Amino acid sequence: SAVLQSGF
Amino acid sequence: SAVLQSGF
Amino acid sequence: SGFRKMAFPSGKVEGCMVQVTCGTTTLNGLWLDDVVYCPRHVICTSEDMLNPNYEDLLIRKSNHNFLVQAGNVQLRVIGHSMQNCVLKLKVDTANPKTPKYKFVRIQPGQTFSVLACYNGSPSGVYQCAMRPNFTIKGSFLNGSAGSVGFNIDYDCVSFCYMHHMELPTGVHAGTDLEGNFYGPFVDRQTAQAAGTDTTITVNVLAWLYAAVINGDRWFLNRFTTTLNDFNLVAMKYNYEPLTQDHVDILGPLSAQTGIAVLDMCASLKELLQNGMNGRTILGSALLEDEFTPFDVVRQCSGVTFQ
Amino acid sequence: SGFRKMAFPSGKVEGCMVQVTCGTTTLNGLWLDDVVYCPRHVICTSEDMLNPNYEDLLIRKSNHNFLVQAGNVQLRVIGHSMQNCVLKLKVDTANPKTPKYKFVRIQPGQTFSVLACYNGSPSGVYQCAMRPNFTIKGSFLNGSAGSVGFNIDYDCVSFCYMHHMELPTGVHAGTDLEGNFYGPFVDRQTAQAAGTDTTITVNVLAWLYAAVINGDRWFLNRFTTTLNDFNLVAMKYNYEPLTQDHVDILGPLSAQTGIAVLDMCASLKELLQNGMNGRTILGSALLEDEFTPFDVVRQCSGVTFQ
Repeated sequence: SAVLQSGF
Repeated sequence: SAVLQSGF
Repeated sequence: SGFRKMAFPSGKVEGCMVQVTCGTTTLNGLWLDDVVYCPRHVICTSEDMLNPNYEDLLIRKSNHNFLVQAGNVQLRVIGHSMQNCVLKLKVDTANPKTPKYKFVRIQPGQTFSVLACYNGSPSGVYQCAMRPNFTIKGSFLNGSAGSVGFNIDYDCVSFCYMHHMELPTGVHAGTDLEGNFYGPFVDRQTAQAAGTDTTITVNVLAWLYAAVINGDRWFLNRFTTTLNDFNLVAMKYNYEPLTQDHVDILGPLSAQTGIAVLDMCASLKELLQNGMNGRTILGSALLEDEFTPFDVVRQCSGVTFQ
Repeated sequence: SGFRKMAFPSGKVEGCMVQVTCGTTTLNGLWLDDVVYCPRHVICTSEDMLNPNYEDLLIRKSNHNFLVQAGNVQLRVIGHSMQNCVLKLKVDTANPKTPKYKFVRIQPGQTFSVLACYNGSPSGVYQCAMRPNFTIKGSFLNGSAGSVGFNIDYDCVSFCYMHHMELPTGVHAGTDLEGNFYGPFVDRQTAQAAGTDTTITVNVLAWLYAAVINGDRWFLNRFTTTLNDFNLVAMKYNYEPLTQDHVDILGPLSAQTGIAVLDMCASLKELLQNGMNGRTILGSALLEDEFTPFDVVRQCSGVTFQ
């Protein structure tokens, strides 16, 4: 899938 | 030759 | 002499980057005047990201749920709203480092610089091109969403790209600064197909002209061709077809070097069929398509900015 | 994912660039505190450049012969001296945007970013490496002398290069910020030749580790090799021999990927003896040697700077 590249 | 790269 | 993949100086953009946190989700924001722009998926948890309903997610979000940090400076959010795929955070302090800027939507084939950031802090700058399938071949990790692409013209910074996500094939997709995606993509963690990537032919020709300007002439043959005959060969190697408007754009580079565009097309057609036979062009063993005709003129004539 | 030739953010350096004019000769200077650093050949006319007597040429100059501009603001020169091949101009205004900085002399194989400048204004930023023959493969035109190369280390900017001249092969030469040339070159327009440009083997290995990290693994084989046998092959292809120190340096990259350094050497040894079969690695058709092991870690782990 596409991956949303925010951080945690 | 080498060329000194100042400007005019 | 010389030719490098050159990026714009990033100083004017660095002073606009901030960190945006909502819960445990952090990414980068763009702070201009009293507004912070950031990808709207900052409001997601890791579980919301497969099938997010952003209107539902906004119901339990208030101003004080967004934490915005400009380095040591804290910014108080006094409003927020969703505009397409970005959030606009109204903050209590106008950015004193705000440059003269515009929001521009770029088209496939054009280039820009990317300032990759993590936790609102700059990591590096590099130059890329918007691919014909509306992706970019960037360098992004988790936490880089909200990094921006830009051009500089005279005194004005032109923002054209905001980073959101990575596609399974290792390429990247984002929005303009109005929040509208480049290409047929959506901001959710689903399988999404991009179109076939093709080689930007006019850019390859401009880079061949840059080669001649810097003294690389070994690939100039005696042949010429026509637009139709070239495009017949080009379409088989996944090259964008060349049009008459592309020929016109290359005019000044052709006049400067004294090599007619259709003669350069004949040299390109031979490089396609026969390869480079162990030689290199401008230090490259592949044909480079991430320099526009304007990029070449700019680097080879020393254009500077304010 | 992705891997790009990334430069450091240039903002801390853009604020230090000024224009230095002496008579009809102009170049760039570096403004740190109340001192401007620039190449000493600013005091040459066209006639002086074949065999300049810098001591005699400098004794005929006064402070008012140097015009120093920071944008539109003019800075008056209140003192001048020569330190090796660099002039130091004491000015009346200390630069308020002076960053924390260090002067460092680098070694061949190390990388740094260049902010190319003309007339005191930034043109572009790009990454390069000090070649084993003490040149760099840059992009410089007349007027660019005084442009600097730098690394960013947490909060401290490390200046390592100031541009002076171009050699007849299209490669470039300069000094550290104390005025000492890299390599056996002198600042006069005589015939000077660069030595052998060998390939930086430890950098190619780190780049191959970057490829694995990014999913490019087709070149990995089940073979291993010794340092002795690899070096016998590598000396034949003008690669630098590998030492135990290089093995230690690749330690963390080897540990992250699970590929032992000597297994990766066996893979590289095969790529030299057989070529790349038309395949590409990280979008390149040549083995890339301008990324250090630290460059790779910094890009693949998202290291940011203040």
